[PDB]
Amino acid sequence: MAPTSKMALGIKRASRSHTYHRRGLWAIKAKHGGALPKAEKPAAIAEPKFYPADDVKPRTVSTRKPHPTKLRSTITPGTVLILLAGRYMGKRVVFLKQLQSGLLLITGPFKINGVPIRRVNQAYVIATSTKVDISKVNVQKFDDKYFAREKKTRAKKTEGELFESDKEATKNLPDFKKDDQKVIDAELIKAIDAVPDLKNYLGARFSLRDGDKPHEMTF
Amino acid sequence: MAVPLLTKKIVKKRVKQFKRPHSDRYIGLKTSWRRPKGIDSRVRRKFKGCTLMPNIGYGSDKKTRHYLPNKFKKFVVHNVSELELLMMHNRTYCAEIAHNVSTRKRKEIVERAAQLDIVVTNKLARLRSQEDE
Amino acid sequence: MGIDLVAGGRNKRTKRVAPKSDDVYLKLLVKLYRFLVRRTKSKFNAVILKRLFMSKTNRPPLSMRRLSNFMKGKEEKNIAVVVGTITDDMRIQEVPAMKVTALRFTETARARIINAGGECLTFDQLALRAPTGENTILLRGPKNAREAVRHFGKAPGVPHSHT
Amino acid sequence: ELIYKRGYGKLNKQRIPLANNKVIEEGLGKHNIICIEDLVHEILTVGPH
Amino acid sequence: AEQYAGEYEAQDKELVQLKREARMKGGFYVSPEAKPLFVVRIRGINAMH
RNA sequence: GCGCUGAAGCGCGCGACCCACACCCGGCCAUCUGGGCGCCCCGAUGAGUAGGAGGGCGCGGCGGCCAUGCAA
RNA sequence: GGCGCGGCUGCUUCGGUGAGCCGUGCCAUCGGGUGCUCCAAGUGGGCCAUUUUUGGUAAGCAGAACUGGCGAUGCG
RNA sequence: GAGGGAAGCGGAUGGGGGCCGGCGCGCCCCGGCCGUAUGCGGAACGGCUCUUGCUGGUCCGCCGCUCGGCUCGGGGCGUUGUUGUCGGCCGCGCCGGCGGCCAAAGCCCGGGGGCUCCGCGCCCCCGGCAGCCGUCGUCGGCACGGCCGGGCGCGCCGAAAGGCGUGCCCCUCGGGGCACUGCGCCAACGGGCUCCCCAUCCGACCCGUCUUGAAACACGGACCA
Repeated sequence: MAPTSKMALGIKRASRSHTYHRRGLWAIKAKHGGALPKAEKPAAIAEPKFYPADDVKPRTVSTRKPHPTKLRSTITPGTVLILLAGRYMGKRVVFLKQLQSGLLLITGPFKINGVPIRRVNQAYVIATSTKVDISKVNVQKFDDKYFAREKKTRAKKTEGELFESDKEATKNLPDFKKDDQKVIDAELIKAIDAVPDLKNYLGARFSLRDGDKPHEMTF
Repeated sequence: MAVPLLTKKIVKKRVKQFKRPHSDRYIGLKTSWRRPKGIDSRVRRKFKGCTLMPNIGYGSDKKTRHYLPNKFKKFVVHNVSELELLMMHNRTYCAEIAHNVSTRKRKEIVERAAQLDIVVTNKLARLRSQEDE
Repeated sequence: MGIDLVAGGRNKRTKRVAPKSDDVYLKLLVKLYRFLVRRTKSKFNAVILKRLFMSKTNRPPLSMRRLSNFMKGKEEKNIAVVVGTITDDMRIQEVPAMKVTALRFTETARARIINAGGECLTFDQLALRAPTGENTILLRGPKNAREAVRHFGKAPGVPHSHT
Repeated sequence: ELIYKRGYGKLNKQRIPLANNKVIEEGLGKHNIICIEDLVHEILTVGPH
Repeated sequence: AEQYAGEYEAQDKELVQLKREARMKGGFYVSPEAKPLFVVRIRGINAMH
């Protein structure tokens, strides 16, 4: 009811504004709705089909609404995630999958000789400063091109950015190891520093792509 | 639509399987279902655990009716001629070659069907005239 | 649930296309009326439709006499709708004109009406040229008449008192 | 919060219900305005028809 | 509904106290109520006339 | 039934729970409301012996149409 | 349903009256629970509970009344 | 399939084992083939007229004159099951406000009475006043689950959500409501059945009949074709 009152109270109001910008340009959007569009060769049949456009646009928006919001309930960034503990510096992993919360798959590349990947109920993960728009979903296990090294150098920059915060913040370093040990997880304290991202996120976005399609996989 | 309707008869069923009652304790007494006729009959009383009787509500969704689980509609094909109609369907329909049609005949139908782009049951059955694993 | 609503399942179901109309030509006519009925003003054609489905207890002979006194110029020679058939039974020098429409007529009735005036029309030519079905008189039964209501069985059946 | 929940449609059709659209624009009425908010006051104020 | 009660406070002054602390109840005047009804059928049709 | 006893008895109050095919809700089968183009759709009621009324499945030989058969 | 106009009639003094009839004008808390016809069925031997009974010590008695169910009704 | 310690109408219901049948699109280069418009030459047609006639076909045979495309392959590039979710329905617990009992428990202040007359203590009433109460009604705020399914856009910035046209009016603070064309229509990843056993119920056999009432210690069947 408190969110849902706000939507009402035109009706539309921005959507009454939207028309206008077309009205302002000049005289229009009956002609362009009727006159358009394409067609005419083709082969066969009914052409019952489909997609892109207009519905799809609310379904992406709609899907965006849990997505902040589930982080407001549980607090944090999103993915990409660092081993705090273990090796002082060392390397970076992305949450591709939930078997559950707690049982999680953390990821990377392998195209020639490779790199593991773990499914864990824990071992070693606390999150960083980046957000995407997935929760914690992608996977099987794929990646690869430069990227044992790149993902990893992306790790080093975050591990430097984190290591300084772990010095300023912690209770100390030894149970940041117990926090890293946990890995359900979650609520208590989240947002320290590590400023900014712009690269970190670009790197995370590629990682998501790499654990998707279409490489190395096709026959 | 169709996918959901196909799944609503096929994964639910109903497979009680309506066997005649106590068919098992006399061998001769046949499996074919007969309405439990007489008053004491527990099944007649239309109890649960008694095995359901046949009634109209039991019925499948029309959109899913007479379809193979593949969800293709089967069309019985006596010969090549039926094939023309089947070819029109292609995507919609699967062709089933009647048991009767002979081994000498079966060949022409099979090749024509492929050309028609109506591969269904017919392929399986032709490897079945050949021998085979 | 209720018992009322079960009784509500027990209303009619009057509904019938008759078991056969062996005549194909009647068989097409009887359908035509549900397309035309909700698609024009014609209540009359909608009534003829029920009465050319259901029964023989319903299908009318109308005599030229039973047209003749009963059409009598004060609904001024309209179109006379006879669901079943005309029959030939009168001599007066018969009708004052007339457009008569029916499923069937006898040949003598066909001959005598058209040589008095108008036309013996068939119901389909009526549907074509009078699709509204207004200025039209639904004339009439019977099987409802003197011989035979419940007057069946042997030697009957009677006013009644007993039977 | 019972007329909103459980109201249903009239004869001249079946029932389709007392849901949004179909009480503002649909529902018969010759007495007064048939619409939901208005009807709830008129029935419990108990006046003309 | 507030005014229907409200004259009954405004004129009256015999109603609350004596009344907590003592028995019988008062003379004077009374204000009327109305009121329409709703009916829901709780018990089924098995074994009633 | 084990079998309890400042209760797992009894009574007076009370709180929370459990529990049907009921009632709701979702999707679907008949009839009827009807509607609309041989076909589609909206909503309601809808156990069943004797039993009436109606639609359908299968048998065997006959006719006209229409095939199948060296693997029926 | 009520009124007026006009004809015809009645029973009961060459006697008193309305009523009837016809003709013509005028003025007026439910919601399909539903009518008629043809042809057919088991019947044409019940039971119980509740209420009211009458007989009988009583009875898982006998025999009525008024009703709901079982018979022919699942499911809890 | 199962077995020498656990109970039965021989099924049902759930689960495992055993057995088995099934299994495309956009673009570019090469090869291949053909082409219409117009002139020729042959021909079913049509709207219609309905004696009759006028305009309008289409494909083929195959040359001339421009100017292009297709198809089978090859090579490169780009593009059945489960789980996240948006929308609807229902459930849930917790928090908060206002009015109803003219509000009031109240406490602090102030005055009088009573009981108890052994005095404490108890009570009652009235005014100002922190205060907060149990219940009706109603409204306000959040967070979760289950089940089922897949109204929105039409210039710009803004990852995102969101705002950016203008008039009115209340408040005259933050802001609010109110008014103003047509048109179109989602993400991730890679099986059936038979018999048995255990759980659970039907369970009262079935079945049919007789009967008010059948498992029936009522009747009929060894079993089948």
